[PDB]
Amino acid sequence: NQALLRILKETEFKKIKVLGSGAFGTVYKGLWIPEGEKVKIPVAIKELREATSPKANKEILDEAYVMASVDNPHVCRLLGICLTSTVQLIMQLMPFGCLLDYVREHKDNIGSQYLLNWCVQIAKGMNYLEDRRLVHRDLAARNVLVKTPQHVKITDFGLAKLLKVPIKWMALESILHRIYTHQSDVWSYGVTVWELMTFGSKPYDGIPASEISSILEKGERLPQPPICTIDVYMIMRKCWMIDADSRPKFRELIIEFSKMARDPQRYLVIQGDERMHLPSPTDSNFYRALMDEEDMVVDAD
Amino acid sequence: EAPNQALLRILKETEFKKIKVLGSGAFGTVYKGLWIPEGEKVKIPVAIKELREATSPKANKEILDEAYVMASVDNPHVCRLLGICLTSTVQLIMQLMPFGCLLDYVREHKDNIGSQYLLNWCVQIAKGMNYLEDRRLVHRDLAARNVLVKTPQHVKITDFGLAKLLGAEEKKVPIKWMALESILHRIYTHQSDVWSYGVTVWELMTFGSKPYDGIPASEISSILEKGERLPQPPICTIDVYMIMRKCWMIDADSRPKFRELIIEFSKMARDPQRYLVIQGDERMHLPSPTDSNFYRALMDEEDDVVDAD
Ligand SMILES: CN1CCN(c2ccc(Nc3ncc4nc(Nc5ccccc5)n(C5CCCCC5)c4n3)cc2)CC1
Ligand SMILES: CN1CCN(c2ccc(Nc3ncc4nc(Nc5ccccc5)n(C5CCCCC5)c4n3)cc2)CC1
Repeated sequence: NQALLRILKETEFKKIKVLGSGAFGTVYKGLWIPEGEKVKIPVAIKELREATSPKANKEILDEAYVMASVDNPHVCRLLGICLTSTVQLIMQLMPFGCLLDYVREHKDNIGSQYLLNWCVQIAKGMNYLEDRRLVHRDLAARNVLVKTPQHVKITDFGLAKLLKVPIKWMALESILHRIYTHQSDVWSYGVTVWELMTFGSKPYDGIPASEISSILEKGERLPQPPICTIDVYMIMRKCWMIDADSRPKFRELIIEFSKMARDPQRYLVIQGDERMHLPSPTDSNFYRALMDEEDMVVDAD
Repeated sequence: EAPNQALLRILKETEFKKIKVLGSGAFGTVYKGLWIPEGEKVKIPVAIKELREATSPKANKEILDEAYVMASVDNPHVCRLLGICLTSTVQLIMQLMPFGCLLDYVREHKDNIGSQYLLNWCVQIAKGMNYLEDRRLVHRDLAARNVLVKTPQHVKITDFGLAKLLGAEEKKVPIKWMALESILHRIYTHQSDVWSYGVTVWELMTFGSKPYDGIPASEISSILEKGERLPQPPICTIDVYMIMRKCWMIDADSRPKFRELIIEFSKMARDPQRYLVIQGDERMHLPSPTDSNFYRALMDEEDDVVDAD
């Protein structure tokens, strides 16, 4: 459905500051000016890194439409595109920024309930892509966005297809043969979950990328996170099985994490966890009106 | 109820900072403000209205019960009160709308506004008021100034319950928007809200013309008593003007009910050209599906519009 993607002229928006960057490109906080209107509306703009092996414009657009069609509460939807000399992608700007940064910032101060819920939400997002026969190919903590602390969405879907390689998040078959599948995504999902539990620790730190395929073949895997019970780590371990069909399906993951969300304290052992706050209804209603109006969580009991 | 307790957020002064004044009103002064959630680095833009001291005042608990009622409203076309800070000055916190009030917008865009927009705005405002009437609530101050634009396609009534909470001295009062019974005896009812709706529709059709310009506020009851009314706008057909005329009938029960208005204005929207005459109207048309989709994603994720047959 083309109605979903809006092509924009350069004049109708401006980049005002840099938010970050990736292997893919640079991201800017931008302002959209509706023509004939006096408002400026904040957006996030990614200007694509320039185009080694440039693809036909029609191909870019077809990929954009698919990108534009994503309709789930936990997957970011591509809103607009401006293509000139350069390709620029427009999406909603999220004040909280990315999940990897958010966990680092609140490093030991995050409650077990938030963490398990995030795992559920990402899995729900991934499940949606699988239903649609779509492979993200680059799931990572940096590519999850915080709409509100209680709501997160996967971003950057389609980009990897659109254009270094993230070896440390990759499935062994993908590293070896460039094979990408939902199951490979499952592998990345496990790594992403490992990032959350360790509060944004870098995976395989101190081990170079070239060594990584070799460590994996040996049977080495990321270590059990300090807050994680065996019940959680095992799911991660399963995600990293060599035989891909052996790895869990995204649907199963939603259930396991949801069950855990019901009794977070049993699953995650975090210092001061009792002290930590999981969001009140009054607080939740305030958050929704201000930031998160859209349709969309598991609580202890 | 518990549900009520949840809807209104008690705010500390530490929680928010006022940054800029968006305007001033009889009720108070309005600022674009930033909310900082505890333990967070983000600042969230919000609208804070800081209340002018009430005509003879009420206890905070009294203030609070009324605030719970305001936080209570849950309709697409009525602004809901998100939060309150009562520590010193009374401050009301609500969602910030970039487009601003509808009255300024029509004034700004008078050359560029289509029939489809105008009729739809009437449907939406009537819908919101009908919702308040169902809740057994009287706004008491309807005016174009008190309607906010979420997006050009979507509008919301604001400032509900302020009049009652604030009061007014007998000795700033929206006389020209008021029903005669309200002016003379200070009777306020849904039927009086209906009269205001008539004036608000007038404000829109004339594109922000002041009502009764050149007539003193003091003279207003008399001119009305004589059967004087606001003139028919050039754009408006007789069928529209008559509806406005019904709204200003002296007998309250004779006046239209909001549900009736919703239906009638809704019918009109289906054939917009028939009911209003605007030069270049075919150029001025509702946003296409692509623009509509974009707009909603950026600004309007909540919750229709009636389009031509
Ligand atoms: C020192 N900090 C740095 C982080 N920061 C911040 C960063 C991002 C946001 N919000 C936001 N919103 C939407 C985004 N969409 C993409 N990504 C993206 C991908 C494809 C198309 C459009 C955007 N991003 C990226 C996510 C990775 C890190 C850079 C911003 C986005 N980021 C709010 C605050 C505030 C200052
Ligand atoms: C020279 N002008 C200055 C004004 N301006 C502007 C002002 C407000 C907004 N948006 C916005 N949003 C929420 C509002 N909530 C109340 N009012 C309000 C009342 C009670 C509780 C909370 C808000 N307002 C009033 C609407 C009438 C004029 C003063 C701002 C609001 N207005 C957008 C643009 C554009 C440039």
